[PDB]
Amino acid sequence: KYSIGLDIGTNSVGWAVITDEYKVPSKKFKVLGNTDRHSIKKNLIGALLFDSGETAEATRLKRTARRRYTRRKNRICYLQEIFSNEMAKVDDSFFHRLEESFLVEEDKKHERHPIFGNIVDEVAYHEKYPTIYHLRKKLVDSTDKADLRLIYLALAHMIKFRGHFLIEGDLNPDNSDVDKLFIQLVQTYNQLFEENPINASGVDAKAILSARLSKSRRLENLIAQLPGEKKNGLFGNLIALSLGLTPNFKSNFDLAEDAKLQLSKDTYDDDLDNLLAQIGDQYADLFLAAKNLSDAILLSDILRVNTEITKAPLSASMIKRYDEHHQDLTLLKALVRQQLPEKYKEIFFDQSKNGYAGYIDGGASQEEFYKFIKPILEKMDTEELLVKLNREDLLRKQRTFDNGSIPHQIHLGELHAILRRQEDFYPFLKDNREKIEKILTFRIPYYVGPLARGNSRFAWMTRKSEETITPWNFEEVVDKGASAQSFIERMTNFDKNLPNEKVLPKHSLLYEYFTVYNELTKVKYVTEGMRKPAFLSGEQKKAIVDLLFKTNRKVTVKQLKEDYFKKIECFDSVEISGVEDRFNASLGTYHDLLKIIKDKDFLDNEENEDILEDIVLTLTLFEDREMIEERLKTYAHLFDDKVMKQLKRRRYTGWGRLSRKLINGIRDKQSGKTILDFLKSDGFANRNFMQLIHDDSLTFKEDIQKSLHEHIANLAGSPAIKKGILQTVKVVDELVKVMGRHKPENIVIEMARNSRERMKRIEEGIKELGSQILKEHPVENTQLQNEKLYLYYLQNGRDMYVDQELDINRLSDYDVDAIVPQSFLKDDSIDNKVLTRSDKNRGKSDNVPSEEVVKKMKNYWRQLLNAKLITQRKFDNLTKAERGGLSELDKAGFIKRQLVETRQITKHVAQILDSRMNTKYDENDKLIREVKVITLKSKLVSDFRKDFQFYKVREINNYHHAHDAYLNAVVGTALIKKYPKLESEFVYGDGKATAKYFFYSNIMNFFKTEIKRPLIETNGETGEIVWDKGRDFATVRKVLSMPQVNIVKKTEVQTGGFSKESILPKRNSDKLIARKKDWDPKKYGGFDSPTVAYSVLVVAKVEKGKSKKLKSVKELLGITIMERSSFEKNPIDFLEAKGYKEVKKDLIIKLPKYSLFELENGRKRMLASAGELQKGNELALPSKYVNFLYLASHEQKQLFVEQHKHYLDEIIEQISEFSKRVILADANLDKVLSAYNKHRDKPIREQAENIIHLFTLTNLGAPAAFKYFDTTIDRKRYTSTKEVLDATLIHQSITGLYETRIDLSQ
RNA sequence: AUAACUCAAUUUGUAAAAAAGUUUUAGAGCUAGAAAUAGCAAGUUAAAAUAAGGCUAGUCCGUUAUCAACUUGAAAAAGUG
DNA sequence: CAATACCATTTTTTACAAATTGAGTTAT
DNA sequence: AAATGGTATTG
Ligand SMILES: [Mg+2]
Ligand SMILES: [Mg+2]
Ligand SMILES: [Mg+2]
Ligand SMILES: [Mg+2]
Ligand SMILES: [Mg+2]
Ligand SMILES: [Mg+2]
Ligand SMILES: [Mg+2]
Ligand SMILES: [Mg+2]
Repeated sequence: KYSIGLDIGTNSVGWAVITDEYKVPSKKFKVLGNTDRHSIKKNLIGALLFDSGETAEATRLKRTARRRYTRRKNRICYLQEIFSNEMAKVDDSFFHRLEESFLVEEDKKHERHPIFGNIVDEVAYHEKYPTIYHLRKKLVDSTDKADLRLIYLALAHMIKFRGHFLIEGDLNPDNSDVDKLFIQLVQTYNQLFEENPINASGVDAKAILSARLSKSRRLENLIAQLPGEKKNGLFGNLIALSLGLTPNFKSNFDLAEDAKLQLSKDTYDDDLDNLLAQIGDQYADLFLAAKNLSDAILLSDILRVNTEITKAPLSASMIKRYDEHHQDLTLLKALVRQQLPEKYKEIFFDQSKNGYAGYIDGGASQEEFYKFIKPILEKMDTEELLVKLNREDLLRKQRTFDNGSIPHQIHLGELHAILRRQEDFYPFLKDNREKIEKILTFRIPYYVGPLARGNSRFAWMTRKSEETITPWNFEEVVDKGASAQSFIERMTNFDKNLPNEKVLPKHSLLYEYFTVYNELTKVKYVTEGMRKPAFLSGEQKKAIVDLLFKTNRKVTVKQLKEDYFKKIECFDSVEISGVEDRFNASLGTYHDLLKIIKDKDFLDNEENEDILEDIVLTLTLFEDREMIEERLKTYAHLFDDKVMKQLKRRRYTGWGRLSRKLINGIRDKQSGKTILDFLKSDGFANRNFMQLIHDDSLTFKEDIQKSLHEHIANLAGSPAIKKGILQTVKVVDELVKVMGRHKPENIVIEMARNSRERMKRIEEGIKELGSQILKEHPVENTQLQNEKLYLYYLQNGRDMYVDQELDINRLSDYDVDAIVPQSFLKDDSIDNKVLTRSDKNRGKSDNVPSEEVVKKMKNYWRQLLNAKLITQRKFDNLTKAERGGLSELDKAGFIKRQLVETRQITKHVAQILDSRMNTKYDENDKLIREVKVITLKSKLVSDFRKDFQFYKVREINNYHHAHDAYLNAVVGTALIKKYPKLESEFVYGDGKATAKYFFYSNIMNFFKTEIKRPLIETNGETGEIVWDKGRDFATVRKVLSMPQVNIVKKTEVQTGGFSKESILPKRNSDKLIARKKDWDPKKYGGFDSPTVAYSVLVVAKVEKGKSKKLKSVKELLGITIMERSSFEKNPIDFLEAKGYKEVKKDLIIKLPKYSLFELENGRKRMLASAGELQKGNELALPSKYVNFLYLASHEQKQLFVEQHKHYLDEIIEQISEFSKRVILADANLDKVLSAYNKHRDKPIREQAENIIHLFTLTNLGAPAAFKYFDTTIDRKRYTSTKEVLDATLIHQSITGLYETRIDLSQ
């Protein structure tokens, strides 16, 4: 009887029900409630609308940040508990004053000066120590006994802001010997190159290298002090290495292979090992010198002070910042006095200007302040202040955005210094030095997670003992090993074939043997003599493995031929059938280990298999080297200490697909052979793992054969689309219920298809490329949003097809070409797009860029690939012409993929639907598919609309969502009716190329009468009518023109953050929300703008006047998210606390956002809040006006446009009727009318597009601004909810077919 | 359509960390002059909170998912035209 | 009252697993 | 990254 059409989107699910003749039924539905209507007729077409589903990301960030805050607090508490007793003797209430420092004097228990308790001592303190860093340095360097409170302040300041943990081990600053070290590097280099020596030259290496410029700049200056020495040269590269940069050494050493070294990267020792093996170890001392120079210079950006003077170079550098700020401030003030005293007031007094006053007291940033005074500085006569400005070193504060560079090791250094200094005077500091250091030091390992005790959904850590966990007892109380193990294993896949078995490490030796053999097994070969291509035998395979795979990292086909087939079988020439260029599989771990253990015979020994598998397992499972070592301790007797040291560092990540038991555990009953045995040797049939697993003769297969919401949430994809999936399932259920619990014949489903990342991509790709184009043409992140500019930079300001430069001022003349033409592949991304001055230079139009273009441009594309400026996909598409380009079969494939859905998520949807609809099995125990789920791509219905002029304009209303579903149902049912053999492609469940091409390219022709075709379209085998050109189109037009369509906005309780996060200053307003229980916002300030979880109808009585008369009230109260739980626990008490009395509890109506209300003339409003409403109506514009608008915005149709210009006036008339009846924004409507009146002279096209603009005035939901032409219309908002309180509440089903209407008269 | 491998791009989810920002308080402003109001002097730092808070009391948890109305359920969801 | 203009926490690092897309080899 | 509901201020 009926089929269902569905359109699944991120914010919408369109739905429709059709009959055998493509009609949508109209049914009478019962209306519940206290209203007049007992029923309403509804057409069975509509669309569900809903706010986007959100990722769990923001929540994760908030949660983790929370944990950070509490843990920092705990650090401070530990510190205070250590200091407690000895502080009690010095100061009774010090810590108390510290914790109540936020309180106003009126609220304080103790006196207002935190540190010392009186004015004189406090002022004295601040006079002696203007910044905390002054106190830090003094406490580090001095020898005098210090006040315990000052000591605490220093220690606490270092602990509260400890710095990062990105560098392992410890640092011990030594800026002292940079000159001697640089001279030493130059020395050893000159030794190694006796022929040509570099002159030390009195080059102030210290100044240039520790200067506050970027690494690269300092390099340039350094080699600028060097004659005949280029930055790309050997020594230049070495200097770059010492600077913490990543240089490449291959061009210096004639190496074909890349040799890039970065001292910070953990692979440095090994990369350098390989380089030295390639070039000779007489170059080792050179790199040693580079490293030695690197250590003394490592933290030059941070320290800025000679390490001789102090043991606190950081705090000293901060003190420097302070002093320079001071001096330059005195100077600047003096200057402005002398030369521009008129602007002095704006600079040093006005907080709102971005001056120095706005800088210090206002919310102006260092950048904004700098930008403010740049012109002031340069216009005056000041020359050095600009230098400081360009250095970003003008008037610096100590607490800045760029202090994230600071590693915890330096704060640790100062901490330890202070501790050593004052432990001489305070014994408890001596006894507790290690604890305190460990407070700053300790960090919960990421592989351990939250230190929970059975109440954290997120935690996995296991306890070695039942103590409360502290930083000092962590190793003893927490089972770190089992915790890391859990960290990885709670996420890792189990073998699907053997669900109880863990998957092997990807770099497992066994797994790679399995992969290499699984690949080798299907390799065939032919020679001149033999009569057919032959498999490799067991013997031959072991030969190839032992000789090639166990000697060469990768094994090429050429190596197979020459090194095996030629050398061992005396074949001068041979053909290979199973492998391409080189074997994909490789025994990489075998060679890694071989480099480490140095004992091939140990590896080849079968008895060491378990041990090796355990070692690789340990290497994969853990990455904490300290634990890896402990894991390997058993095998310490097997190899030397150096070998163990090397084995620690070898680390693997990733897990395979299969288990050890599958590969080498299960044995075939008849054979007694494992899978791997069959891969090694299977005689005549060289059977695959796939074959092995499905072979009825073998016993492997049989040995193996041993909630909707959860299911949807478990799928892979955006949560936004998952929301749509759940919604569409529920819609289907309700539709089936509507149709008397009869299942549909068919269900047709369709599914819908920055700047910082771009700037990063370009910066890296260019730096790697070595291009100056960023320096020549500076960009900003928001400029790259332009496609042509982004491309331009991705191609290094070059033509992609022609090997010539492009112009940044001529992009409008240039073309964006699709690499594989749009007709075949609907790809709009950068992976398929290219900037060239003209697309003709691509070559042919019907294909991949031509062979000439490939030949001429290939290497450039290689460079772009290596700089990551183009991906591999893009490259391989660019270069396809040297593989014959696009084959006709590929063309056909692209065409059928244009209309046949391959997306996995949609297949999941189709499967969910199919499994819900078909639940019965026949007498043969096979599924009875009563309902056919059909999946269509958007192109079918889009093309159908264009061809037969069923035009779509999204902005008019939300009806198009439903219309698309209707057309989906129609077109789908028609398609399967006409071509039942196509069931395999479009329906869920279980020469020629040109033919396929034409076929799929012309599949939708049966709808047309002339392209000639009969008026009636029927299916040959059954003769059943599929289409009737004489009436079915008319029916479609009737359906699309149907005025009433069930568009339902999903009512939703608002969730998430309580309010805006901003912490506002104190203000006299009841809107201000306390940040803490005792913190009155009139005194302390706080939060603002809370989010309404849901409104609530209250009818009750409230006091009025001094005498507290009981007046009667009916009103909407917004229950905020923060208030929610309290309101649910006991609503009566909550409402009574709000000031309501005699609350009629039974009349309480929960009103979530988007609640629907009908009023006077069909006029509707949706609940936006407790104090604002949204538009609740859909403007049903006649199809003539929609089609006319489509044609006018974008020859017979042109003359149709010119013939029907009166349609504009009729459309605006429609809009006006609508607005006056429903929108009620007279002023805005008058501005619309006026604006249209002024622009009647303008071209019809423009006027039409701008008429399209006019519809947001009439659109459903939140009011929004729009421009008619140059006239901007501000939104008319609905700032009151009074009328709704006497309106009619409409409770809607998911389809909106069932309604309960409540006349809110009470 | 499925399975393993290779190369790459992407998406989702989790953990451990860092630097700012903000808000109050503390950094005795000063001479004049009744008084606003002038003139100058100043400014870089710190403490504390950073979802209100919760019981399960852990160096744990608090912003995702899910939600018509009536009847039933704890809850999912069911039962109703 | 309701017309109106302004506002909205930001940024960084490390470690990890799973899908999926889509170009290839081999198979059910 | 909008955009759209809160807020103070004005009209
Ligand atoms: Mg659609
Ligand atoms: Mg807290
Ligand atoms: Mg600050
Ligand atoms: Mg290959
Ligand atoms: Mg590992
Ligand atoms: Mg939610
Ligand atoms: Mg701060
Ligand atoms: Mg509803």
